[PDB]
Amino acid sequence: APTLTARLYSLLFRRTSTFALTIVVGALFFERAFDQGADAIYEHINEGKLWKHIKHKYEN
Amino acid sequence: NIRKSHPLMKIVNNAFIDLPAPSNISSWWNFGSLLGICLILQILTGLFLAMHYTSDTTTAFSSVTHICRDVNYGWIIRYMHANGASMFFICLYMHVGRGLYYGSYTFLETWNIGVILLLTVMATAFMGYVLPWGQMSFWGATVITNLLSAIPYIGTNLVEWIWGGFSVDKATLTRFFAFHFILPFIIMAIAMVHLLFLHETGSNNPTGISSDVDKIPFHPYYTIKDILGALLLILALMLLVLFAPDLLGDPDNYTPANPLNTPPHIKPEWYFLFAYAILRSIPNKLGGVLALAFSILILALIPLLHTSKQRSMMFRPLSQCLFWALVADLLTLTWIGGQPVEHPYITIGQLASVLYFLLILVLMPTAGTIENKLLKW
Amino acid sequence: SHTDIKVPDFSDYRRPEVLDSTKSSKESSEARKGFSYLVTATTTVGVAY
Amino acid sequence: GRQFGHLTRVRHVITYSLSPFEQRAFPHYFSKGIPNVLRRTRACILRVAPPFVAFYLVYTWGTQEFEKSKRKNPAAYEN
Amino acid sequence: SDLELHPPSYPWSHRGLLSSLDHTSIRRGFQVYKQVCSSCHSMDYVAYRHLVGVCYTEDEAKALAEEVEVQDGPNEDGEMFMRPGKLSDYFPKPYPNPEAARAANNGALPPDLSYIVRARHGGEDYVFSLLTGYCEPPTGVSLREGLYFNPYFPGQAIGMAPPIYNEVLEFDDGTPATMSQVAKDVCTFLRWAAEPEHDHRKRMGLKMLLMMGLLLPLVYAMKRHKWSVLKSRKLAYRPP
Ligand code: HEM
Ligand code: HEM
Ligand code: HEM
Ligand SMILES: C[C@@]1(c2ccc(Oc3ccccc3)cc2)OC(=O)N(Nc2ccccc2)C1=O
Repeated sequence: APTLTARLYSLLFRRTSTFALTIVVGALFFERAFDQGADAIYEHINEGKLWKHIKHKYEN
Repeated sequence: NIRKSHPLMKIVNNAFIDLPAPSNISSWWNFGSLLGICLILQILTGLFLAMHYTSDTTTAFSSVTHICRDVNYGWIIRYMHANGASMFFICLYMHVGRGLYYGSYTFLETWNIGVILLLTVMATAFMGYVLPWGQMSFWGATVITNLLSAIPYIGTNLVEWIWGGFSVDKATLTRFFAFHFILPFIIMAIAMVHLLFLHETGSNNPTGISSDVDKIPFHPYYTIKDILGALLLILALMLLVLFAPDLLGDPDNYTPANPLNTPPHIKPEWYFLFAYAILRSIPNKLGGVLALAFSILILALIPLLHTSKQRSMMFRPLSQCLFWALVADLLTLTWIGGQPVEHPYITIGQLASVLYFLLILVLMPTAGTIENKLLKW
Repeated sequence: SHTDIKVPDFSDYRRPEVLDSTKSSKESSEARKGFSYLVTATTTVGVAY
Repeated sequence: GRQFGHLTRVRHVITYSLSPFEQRAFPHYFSKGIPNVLRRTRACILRVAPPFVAFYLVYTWGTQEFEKSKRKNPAAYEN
Repeated sequence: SDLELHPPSYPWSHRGLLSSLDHTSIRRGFQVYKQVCSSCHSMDYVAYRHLVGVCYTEDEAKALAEEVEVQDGPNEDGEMFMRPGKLSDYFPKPYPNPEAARAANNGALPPDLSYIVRARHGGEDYVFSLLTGYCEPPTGVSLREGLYFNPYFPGQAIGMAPPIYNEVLEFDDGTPATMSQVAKDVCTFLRWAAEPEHDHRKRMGLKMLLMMGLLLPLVYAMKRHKWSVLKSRKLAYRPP
């Protein structure tokens, strides 16, 4: 039983190759998860959007 | 491999990596790199705004709105520019204050270059502000330009010359676009010359005492200190852009052109307030503009008035009190410069104006002399 | 006489994984670097964003 | 410019130091920092603060006079 | 003459830090510009497409654009006719050369358009309180001609006839076109006409504080790490 940060260090941080690979792969997900999670926060507090407003007009 | 031999990286290394710097420079020292960031900021956003702005009298105000409504993200770029101009002055002010308090002006050349850099950016921001051809842009352009008319004998041929006509019109908006585009490149060169003269001695520090016995490399230390501080400059800039786009921005520039009608109470941008109050104080055309010029041109007299046997004000209780009285006085000038020329205000405004000069030209130097005596020096 | 030197006590600046003599520090070497590097990775990831 | 190796002459001083990976970056951040800021505050209030309350007092008075003098005014014109 | 009062207190639902607009209220507000304000005030910078995003629908936007006639470009004879109504250039311009608005309204020039932020301190409020606050001209002061009196405005006196409560309506919903309700909507809409970016900006703005709240502590910790070495260094002088 080593620790987490240790595992992370051994497998990914030691080399600048992996270190860099890990962060670019980290940004790809962070951006996607931050945008989503953050939009939903923006929406939940508002709700006088163009969204809910739409619902009213699938017609023409 | 080596940073030291390559004709190019050698400059980089000697400026940002191995430069010996005081172990003790404070947050107050962060502003010079923030002024550099400001200049670059102004340069990038400035440029992208130029890819969409048009310099003709008719479409000027309009093209700017084209940017804020039509051009993708123009609004964010436009606000960063405007709010970047304010930050740039915030930084000039701190930077110049830091030099006064800590005696940094004793580096003659670099301080003198700084004054030039100060006037250059003020010239730059002025031309900039006129660009959208709003009411204040126009009347502000009219006020400031007319200062030159006070100059004896050649005063009027000069304003008309700078106008390219009989008043601020067509010709002026176009030339101001041009000069406003080139000035920041010329500023950039002066700043490199500023940095050159500074490296000749390296940085000063809070104590005013030589740090050659305790120098550290600019690189790991000030590299990160500067990064952290850039992010702070950025937060403060975004807050404005993203929560208070119109806060420092006068509501009257949101209304086009009126060479026929001057707004009831025209109000300078912010960073001109204190100087505007000084100019206004004295009821004289010539003397106002003279007082105005002297109000800024005084920085270059500062070094002759150094009187203390110490460099910094860190160990100088008297000078410290007078320094803040100076700051408090400037803050008063600011308040007053943004107010109508009337009863309580003109008198307050005249007393603050004598105080500014009274404390720089006489109070500070006398404090220095009594601090010396108190110490038996 | 240069043997009267002695490095002063750093106990109150040390990470807890160290702090104890008797224990080698190689054992916390990965974790301590792990944490400090994660911090930068995250930072640059954020700045990347 | 000037380079490490040619700055100045120093004799007899020992500097002991630790690796960053061996120490804390925030040891007693609050335990020692708060007291420290209180102390730097005390050390400078008397010089920094007064000029500003002086401006503050003139700020409130000045505006007060402005309002009462001009607008609010129209005091007596009695006939 | 030189005396005057300032606007009340703003409870808009687009006043706080993060705070969208009630896009339904932006609708109603356009309807107010459409039927009432339009006949006097030019809204030179907005277009039918701009609404597509905000208050209407693709198809709806076309339809509303089609209810007017603009002066379309010349053809072979060197003409100048009229056309159904695009979707690409609002511009119902009530008056040609501005002086025509002066002639009609009598001196007074019906100003600007996409209002607030515009030259009016206290933007939305000033307008809301201007429209919603017409009142009886008190004793001692006449009006050179029955101009029109308004407590707010500069100089309390001048210009525009009180055009709110002539209960024009076409609010679908089932919304009572009352004095206030029609004003709240018109100011709300005018807010969006002056600042269309308003909602994206605060969503970004959110992200800026959220990101800054991550990065600030982190970058700060990076700097302390590297500065550790200096902060805890110890000195000793040992002269002969
Ligand atoms: C419709 C609901 C409507 C609105 C809203 C509106 C707004 C408005 C503002 C905000 C002003 C600004 C006051 C100022 O400049 O400080 C203003 C000014 C004038 N208006 Fe108006 N207006 C609306 C409708 C109409 C209508 C239908 C007319 C014509 C009958 C009209 C006229 C005028 C005139 C004239 C002015 C100028 C006031 C002055 O400076 O003398 N408005 N309006
Ligand atoms: C790269 C050189 C620069 C270029 C090309 C540039 C370009 C422009 C353009 C096209 C405008 C008009 C569009 C608008 O108003 O938004 C403008 C306005 C302005 N710029 Fe610059 N600029 C440059 C450097 C500066 C500098 C050094 C400053 C001073 C910090 C500055 C501060 C301003 C200001 C205050 C305005 C008026 C802003 C407003 O309220 O609209 N810019 N600039
Ligand atoms: C374009 C405007 C300016 C730029 C880009 C600029 C850039 C810099 C930089 C990078 C430093 C290095 C360290 C530090 O941050 O203090 C510095 C130091 C200094 N600058 Fe400027 N500065 C500018 C305006 C000024 C002005 C207006 C003055 C004075 C009128 C000035 C006089 C000095 C002095 C005296 C120092 C000495 C450093 C010290 O004593 O601590 N500079 N500047
Ligand atoms: C932005 C601004 C400006 C910019 C730079 C200036 O340069 C100086 C700043 C401080 C001290 C001296 C000059 C001054 C005004 O440009 C401009 O038109 N104005 N507006 C204005 C309003 C009333 C009187 C005079 C001017 C500015 O504030």
